[PDB]
Amino acid sequence: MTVEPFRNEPIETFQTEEARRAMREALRRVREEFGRHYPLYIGGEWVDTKERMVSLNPSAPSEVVGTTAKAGKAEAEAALEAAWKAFKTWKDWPQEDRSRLLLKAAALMRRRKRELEATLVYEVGKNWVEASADVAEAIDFIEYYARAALRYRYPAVEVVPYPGEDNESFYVPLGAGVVIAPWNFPVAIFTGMIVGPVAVGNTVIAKPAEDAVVVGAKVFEIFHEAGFPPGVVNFLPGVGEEVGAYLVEHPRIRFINFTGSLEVGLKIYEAAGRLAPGQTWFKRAYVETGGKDAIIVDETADFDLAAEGVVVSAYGFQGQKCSAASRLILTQGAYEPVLERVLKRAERLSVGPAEENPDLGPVVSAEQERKVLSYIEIGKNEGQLVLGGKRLEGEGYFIAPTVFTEVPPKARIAQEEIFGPVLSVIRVKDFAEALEVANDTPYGLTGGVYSRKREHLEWARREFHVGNLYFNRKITGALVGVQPFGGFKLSGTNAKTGALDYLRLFLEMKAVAERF
Amino acid sequence: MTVEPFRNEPIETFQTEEARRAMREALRRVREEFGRHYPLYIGGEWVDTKERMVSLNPSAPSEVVGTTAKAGKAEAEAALEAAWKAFKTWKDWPQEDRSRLLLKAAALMRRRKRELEATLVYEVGKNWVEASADVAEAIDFIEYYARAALRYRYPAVEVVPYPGEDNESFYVPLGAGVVIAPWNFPVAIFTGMIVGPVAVGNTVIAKPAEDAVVVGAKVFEIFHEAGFPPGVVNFLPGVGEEVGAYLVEHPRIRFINFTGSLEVGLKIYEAAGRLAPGQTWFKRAYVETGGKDAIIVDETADFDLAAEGVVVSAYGFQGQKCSAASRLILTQGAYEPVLERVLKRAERLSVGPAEENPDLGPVVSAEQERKVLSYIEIGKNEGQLVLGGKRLEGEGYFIAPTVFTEVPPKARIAQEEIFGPVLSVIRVKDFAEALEVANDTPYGLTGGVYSRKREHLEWARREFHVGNLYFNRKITGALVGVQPFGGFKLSGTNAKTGALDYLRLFLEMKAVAERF
Ligand SMILES: NC(=O)c1ccc[n+]([C@@H]2O[C@H](COP(=O)([O-])OP(=O)(O)OC[C@H]3O[C@@H](n4cnc5c(N)ncnc54)[C@H](OP(=O)(O)O)[C@@H]3O)[C@@H](O)[C@H]2O)c1
Ligand SMILES: NC(=O)c1ccc[n+]([C@@H]2O[C@H](COP(=O)([O-])OP(=O)(O)OC[C@H]3O[C@@H](n4cnc5c(N)ncnc54)[C@H](OP(=O)(O)O)[C@@H]3O)[C@@H](O)[C@H]2O)c1
Ligand code: NA
Ligand code: NA
Repeated sequence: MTVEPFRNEPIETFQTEEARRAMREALRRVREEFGRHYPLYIGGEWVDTKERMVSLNPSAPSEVVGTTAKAGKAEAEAALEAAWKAFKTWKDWPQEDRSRLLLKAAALMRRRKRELEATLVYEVGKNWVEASADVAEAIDFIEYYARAALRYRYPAVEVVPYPGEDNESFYVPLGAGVVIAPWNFPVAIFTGMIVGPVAVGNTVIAKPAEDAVVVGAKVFEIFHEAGFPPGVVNFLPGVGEEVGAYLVEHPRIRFINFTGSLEVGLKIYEAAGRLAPGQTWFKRAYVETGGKDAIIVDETADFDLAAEGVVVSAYGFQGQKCSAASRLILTQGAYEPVLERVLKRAERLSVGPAEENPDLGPVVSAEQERKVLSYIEIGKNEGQLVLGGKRLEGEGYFIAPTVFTEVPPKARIAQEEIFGPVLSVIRVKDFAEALEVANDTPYGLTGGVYSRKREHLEWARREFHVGNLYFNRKITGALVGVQPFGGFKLSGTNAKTGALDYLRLFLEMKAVAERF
Repeated sequence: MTVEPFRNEPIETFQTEEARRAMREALRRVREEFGRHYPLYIGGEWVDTKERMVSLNPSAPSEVVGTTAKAGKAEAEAALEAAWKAFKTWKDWPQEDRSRLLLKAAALMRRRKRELEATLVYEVGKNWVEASADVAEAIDFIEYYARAALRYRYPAVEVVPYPGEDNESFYVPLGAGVVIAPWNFPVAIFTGMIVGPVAVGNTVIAKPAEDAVVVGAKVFEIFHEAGFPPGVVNFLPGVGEEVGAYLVEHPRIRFINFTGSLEVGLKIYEAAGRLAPGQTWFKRAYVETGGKDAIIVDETADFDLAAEGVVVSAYGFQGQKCSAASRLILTQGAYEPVLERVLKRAERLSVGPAEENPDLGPVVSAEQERKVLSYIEIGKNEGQLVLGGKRLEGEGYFIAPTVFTEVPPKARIAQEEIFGPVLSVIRVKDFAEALEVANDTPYGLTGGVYSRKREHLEWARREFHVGNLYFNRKITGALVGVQPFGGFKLSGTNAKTGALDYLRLFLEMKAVAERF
């Protein structure tokens, strides 16, 4: 295989008339398609069920974007049999052949980009640029992992020679595993978690989040068209606590690739440590969980630059990002200048139906709305509400950009992942205290520093204990290949997506010696 | 750091008069020191306790070879404090400085080779060459990991650049962890499991097996003389199910590096999956467990070569190896010729006090003797006893080389790890059936094939599902660097010792971007 060097898929900003025209048509066609039903995909065929999953439009929840079939235990078993049967032959494909299949899937995804973006807009309430970033990231995972997999090809291991012998060490895939995905990046993360393991010869049963089952099905339409052999990838929309747990706990599941809440991640990691009756291996579980991410600004920073980056990081996709700035830690000299600029910028943000390309669409569901509003009530008794803090008028789940200030570092709203448009501002004396506060949470995912002082930046490089750290720019939107993505502490197992190391997680090593 | 390319430490054969003289001298020195008491080693100092552990000579169990202090929970806590305190600064050492420390420790160990070998002879009943192989492997781990660690040095990660930014990804060590070690390779595996994590900036609390506490203490004498900073390595002889479990379950233990039985490995892996109260990370646990390792011989093999390799593999160190051939799978054409040669060779093996350099010393303990004799009784009900199966005369735990034939593939003696000098012989139709029988255990550690048929060897390369596979040679004695060592299935987590990949297990990755 020889292809062009990897480059990231450009993120569309929709500033040209051509881009706006294409997006309007894609939005119109997706809207006109509301109510479509998508079956399961098992062993190379679409398989329907009696029960269904319903996906609502969070900007107008009386509108059904689509429905899917619903996987229970029988369908989970059928998918297991298909995946294990497929693994037996898929594992023996030359890596070049598997990588070409990924490249075909990326080309098909790229040709369906506007459609997939438009589906994100309606199904999970992304504005147009957030939708474009999500799809571009998905394409990047396929392109990146296709190339990275070749770096592991037979026989890839560097060993010490021995007289009179051939010593050959090589990687082999693990088997059939389950991928359990979140609603907040339901094209990007769903795709990445599936194609990485599959690229190197594993087979996958994929369980999309309930709120994002339609866009999950469209990704599977791409996989089917690309021509992955029957059983290699399987699509099981259903209830995580039911069919997801069933697969996690199953003796015949080899690995679990999970991205989602800390609460669920803890249950999955604990279950994966157990030997199910008849199980004949130690399960691998990769769990990438939440964050309570901070941006620190000190008195040497460009305050206008900082305020812009904070607003982007805090409120992009309504704060529903594992990478979102939910804490703003300001040294004494930075406090007033930065807070005033952040408030001025944030009060200008538009909120409305995602199709309108507002600054913020709705949060994803009634239950998410309930949780975010609950945390706002908690926050009112912990810090000082200085902006927003209300549901807005309308059927859609619209919440105003919200700011609390003078927040105690140990307050619930300064410790717990709210996953909505809610920023907690913490005032500290100096940079040392800023780092102490930044580090003092159970999490360790993303972080940022705005500062012109070299010594503060390099100190943070050494001591701001997060897996993805950014200086003088936004802390969201890690690019595949550029910024290996994954955290420390209770932000998960540090499985770095979009990095060469990711694929090693889905391989084991054999060493074979022949004495001549 | 520029040192000579890695080479394996030569294993002494004692064919010269000088080597034999040097060994006799070392045996004399070691036994003159049987009265010695060895304290714990915590925070850079030897620390004694009220209670003690006693180590016996398995060739003469009324003879005490030494005593050590005994770590309980309070000592575990003191070691944890020391290890975390040391981690704060040890993690910041330049890799070159840490690697030099390892190389110093290797040089000190090499200078004490005969002393350590003699200690293995008396404490765990290794004959001379088994003892020399163990010490040489220990030296190899130190030399190999010192060099391999430099491959991870700041900033090691290959990333995709982005305009107007520096993007820098690099590895950092995890923290303080616990190493829990077996008695069968109590210099080699004890050393490897400690120095691998330590090389890249972790700190370690090491819990030697009860039967091998004296030689573990001597390894710590080397670490102390080498000058590891206080708290970087700590020595806690004690009861696995007490102080070992305490550390495994502790919220402040970052990782667990374990080699031992499947029974214990299962408990450790399960515990490691749980969030202990106040714990702030997902624990990493590496567990390398037992094997039920087979050698296949087909009718095309050199039967004399096969018989010699089978006897070495089955009976080296009394079969007390995770890699030992405990199953001999013979195709119909190979059955009589190979079995007759194996019996003729095995019946000529000497058994006696390890210091006399017999073919077999004693098994390690009264408990091991009881286990092995119990499996012999089970075997009598499952297969045909054709050689040995008896305790031999003397206080020492001497058991005769044992062979059962016509053993059903699903018999307990064909499935369960006996860890003694007991070989189960299984007759099969052809090579296909040989592979089916080879694969049909819960384990997947080592395996071998004797055959001249290229198609059978290459078939086995693809389908004999063990981590370490050997053609036309013994299946024990994996060399550091040459044969990455670790298994599949219930043989553990595939942490490949003596391989570049090993050190990655003890690192996490940070990605830091600066937008200029
Ligand atoms: N670290 C990262 O890279 C990363 C990336 C994106 C998101 N996240 C995190 O994900 C969270 C938001 O996503 P979410 O609300 O979808 O998370 P979630 O509630 O944890 O659900 C994630 C997935 O797990 C399933 N699930 C729920 N309970 C389960 C169980 N007991 N066993 C097996 N599966 C189960 C869900 O199914 P249902 O939909 O049927 O409930 C869904 O598919 C946030 O905490 C965010 O920080 C982390
Ligand atoms: N896969 C490999 O690379 C490899 C290599 C060598 C040996 N082994 C395996 O090791 C086994 C023989 O070694 P062994 O008899 O020393 O194994 P073991 O009985 O499992 O003991 C291993 C270590 O674990 C400790 N331990 C026992 N129970 C514990 C618990 N509940 N929690 C934490 N630690 C605990 C022991 O302490 P105590 O001494 O106080 O009981 C000892 O230090 C065989 O199965 C062999 O195959 C595997
Ligand atoms: Na929806
Ligand atoms: Na002993």
